[PDB]
Amino acid sequence: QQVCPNYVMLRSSVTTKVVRNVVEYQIRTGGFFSCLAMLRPLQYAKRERLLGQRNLERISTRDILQTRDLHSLCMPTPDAPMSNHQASTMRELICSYFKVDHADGLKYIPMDERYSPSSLARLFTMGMAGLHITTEPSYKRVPIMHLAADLDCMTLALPYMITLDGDTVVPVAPTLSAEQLLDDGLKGLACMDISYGCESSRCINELYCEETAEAICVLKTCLVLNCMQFKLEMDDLAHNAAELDKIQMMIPFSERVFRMASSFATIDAQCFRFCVMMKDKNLKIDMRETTRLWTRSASDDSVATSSLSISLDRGRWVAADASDARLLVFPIRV
Amino acid sequence: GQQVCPNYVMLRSSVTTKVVRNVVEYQIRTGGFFSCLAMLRPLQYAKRERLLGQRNLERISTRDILQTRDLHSLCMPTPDAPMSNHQASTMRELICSYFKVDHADGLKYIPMDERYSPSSLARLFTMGMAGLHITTEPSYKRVPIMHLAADLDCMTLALPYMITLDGDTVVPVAPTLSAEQLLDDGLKGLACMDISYGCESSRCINELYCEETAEAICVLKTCLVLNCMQFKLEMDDLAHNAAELDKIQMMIPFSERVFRMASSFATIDAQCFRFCVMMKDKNLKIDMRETTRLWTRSASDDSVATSSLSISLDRGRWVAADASDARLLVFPIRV
Ligand SMILES: C[C@H](CCC(=O)NCC(=O)O)[C@H]1CC[C@H]2[C@@H]3[C@H](O)C[C@@H]4C[C@H](O)CC[C@]4(C)[C@H]3C[C@H](O)[C@]12C
Ligand SMILES: C[C@H](CCC(=O)NCC(=O)O)[C@H]1CC[C@H]2[C@@H]3[C@H](O)C[C@@H]4C[C@H](O)CC[C@]4(C)[C@H]3C[C@H](O)[C@]12C
Ligand SMILES: C[C@H](CCC(=O)NCC(=O)O)[C@H]1CC[C@H]2[C@@H]3[C@H](O)C[C@@H]4C[C@H](O)CC[C@]4(C)[C@H]3C[C@H](O)[C@]12C
Ligand SMILES: C[C@H](CCC(=O)NCC(=O)O)[C@H]1CC[C@H]2[C@@H]3[C@H](O)C[C@@H]4C[C@H](O)CC[C@]4(C)[C@H]3C[C@H](O)[C@]12C
Repeated sequence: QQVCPNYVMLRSSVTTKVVRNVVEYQIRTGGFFSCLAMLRPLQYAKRERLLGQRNLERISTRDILQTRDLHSLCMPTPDAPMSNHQASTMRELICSYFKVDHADGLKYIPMDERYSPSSLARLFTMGMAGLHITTEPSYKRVPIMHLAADLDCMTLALPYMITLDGDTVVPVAPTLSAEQLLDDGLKGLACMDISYGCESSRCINELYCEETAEAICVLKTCLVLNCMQFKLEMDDLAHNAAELDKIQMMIPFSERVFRMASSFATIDAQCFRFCVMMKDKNLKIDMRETTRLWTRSASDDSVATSSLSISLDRGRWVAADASDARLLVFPIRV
Repeated sequence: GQQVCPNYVMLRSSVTTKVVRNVVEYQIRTGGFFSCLAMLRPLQYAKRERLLGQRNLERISTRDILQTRDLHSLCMPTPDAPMSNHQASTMRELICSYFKVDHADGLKYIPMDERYSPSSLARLFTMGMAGLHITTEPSYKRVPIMHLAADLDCMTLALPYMITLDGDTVVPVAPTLSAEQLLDDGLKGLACMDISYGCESSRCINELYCEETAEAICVLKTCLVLNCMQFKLEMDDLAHNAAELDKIQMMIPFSERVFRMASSFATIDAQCFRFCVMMKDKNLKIDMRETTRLWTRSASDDSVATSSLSISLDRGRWVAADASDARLLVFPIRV
């Protein structure tokens, strides 16, 4: 069974199975783990770089042109949620990294100023791996970022926000939203850090350098973009009876959505409050009830996060009150 | 464990004899060999070293001990280990061309002696393809990462071999020249070599040829040729090295390893071809001391008759066989 087929992150494939008169739900969320694998760019493109330029040509000529086809082309996706945040600065960021001009930079972000954040993230991630998806359906070779080769030995990644405790960098809880990091000239990304690991621990800002500075910022942006794509599909799924009613009584799907939102719970305030609530209800909530938690999570009043002191322990992001642990975030695979 | 050839790169080994049920069992480790062939996948060769900062090199350089293992890490000429003089002139100007570095300190890789360590050279060029330039001073400098090195980093198996034309059709041909004789004539003899990479998906390295990737193809082939030369140089020296050979003289398990090692270059080097052929004839049950007598005959065209041997490529394996018998089976190299 297909769940959310016209969606980049929420595209799923569930398989109901009856064994010994006990039902078992096995969920597959390939689009999500495909988009998070952008955190290791060389691995994201390691198989596609050998398919050849032919790959793109076949997708473009097909008349159906579904969202999965348009995502592979790093193009705006009709029939799927899109955004407008800092589209002006997003387009000139394409033109800066790829050294391409304005006229056909509009072909990624049109005059509508609407783009698919994950389709944008795919474009920039492939560029860091050395492949530039062009306006025409072609692969063009661009310089491979050193940072992308540095990080390709890592298997675990943990983004989080930081602040100063007096000459010491300490984790701070997400107060802004991920979208609000794309403005002010992307200068809000300096307060984000991804801790890569091999399970040895290496923070991405520890590797900061004049040579690697550009690669650091793009990689952070792609994570922010994948977070926006996630919010946009989570927001749209709520107002989508067609798909939500299909998974309405699949409680196993709540752990997956929680697992997914957990990825951004350290950098997005809405995903922070959303995951907190579901840990309170012990993650045993039917899908339809889950999205009311997603919809309340949009209000600063929904959970009391001010009294929550967070600490970083053994590659896990702990958010906990003195009484008990409220939320454990685990590093995302690849 | 017990150390074998500790002042060598490709042949550095560590053996541990263990007696179980009053039966002795030998466990052999040849780290230097599999470290040098891992250069066939450059990004993987440097995937762990790129995280260590330049301070690493300084710690090894400041040491006055200056052993061969230390000097290999510095991509420097190695005293106390065999070195070569073949096309040293063109090897140095190839350093200066790829790294855009000048002549004066290009001599510091290949001195006025014109002696160099082929594996130290292979390490220098392999690290460059992974984006890191080992400098004359102990420092890591960032150089453009070769696209080809990223292309090949999904592959797990590699099989070098020599090629020829069958009338508009590329066919495998047996090694008639030595690997060294592929570094001369401006390195134009490498156009007859091909490496079939695979994921066991099969991709020949010349299928990926392009103006953008042309340099990367040639450097990767050269490093394989260089690692083969390093192997010959240590194999030649081991024969006249009683100190080490007598320690492992009766270790028949060591014969499979040397055969497994020489098999890697048996497809592009004529000497390694005849050497591996011989040991397959004696069913690979040869004591180490006798093995290196076979290695010494292998240097002569007359030792085995290879002219009647038609070679073919079967499911990613290099078959050399005629009549009704498989004379040599070469398997793809891991990583
Ligand atoms: C954490 C502090 C700011 C003080 C603070 O805690 N405010 C949080 C807040 O903005 O609310 C910031 C400001 C200057 C930053 C550095 C500079 O921008 C330079 C450089 C930029 C790099 O993107 C990440 C490393 C770092 C050293 C940055 C680390 C860190 O990002 C710093 C040292
Ligand atoms: C932070 C990185 C890298 C900076 C650098 O080269 N190192 C400086 C250092 O190490 O001191 C830069 C590279 C190109 C920049 C972008 C481009 O110039 C285009 C555009 C320019 C605007 O003034 C600010 C937004 C932004 C998207 C820029 C954001 C950000 O400013 C980028 C993505
Ligand atoms: C095998 C044939 C030559 C016929 C032959 O067998 N003569 C051997 C001989 O020279 O004695 C050569 C000539 C043209 C070569 C190609 C061109 O030089 C272009 C290009 C050059 C690259 O170095 C390796 C790949 C290849 C496609 C080459 C593959 C292969 O190297 C070819 C197709
Ligand atoms: C074959 C490759 C790549 C050629 C290329 O850019 N593509 C051409 C194409 O695709 O037609 C070149 C790049 C630099 C060359 C070397 C440098 O020029 C230095 C030096 C120059 C000598 O004339 C011949 C030996 C060699 C080592 C050269 C061997 C070989 O000639 C190299 C290693």
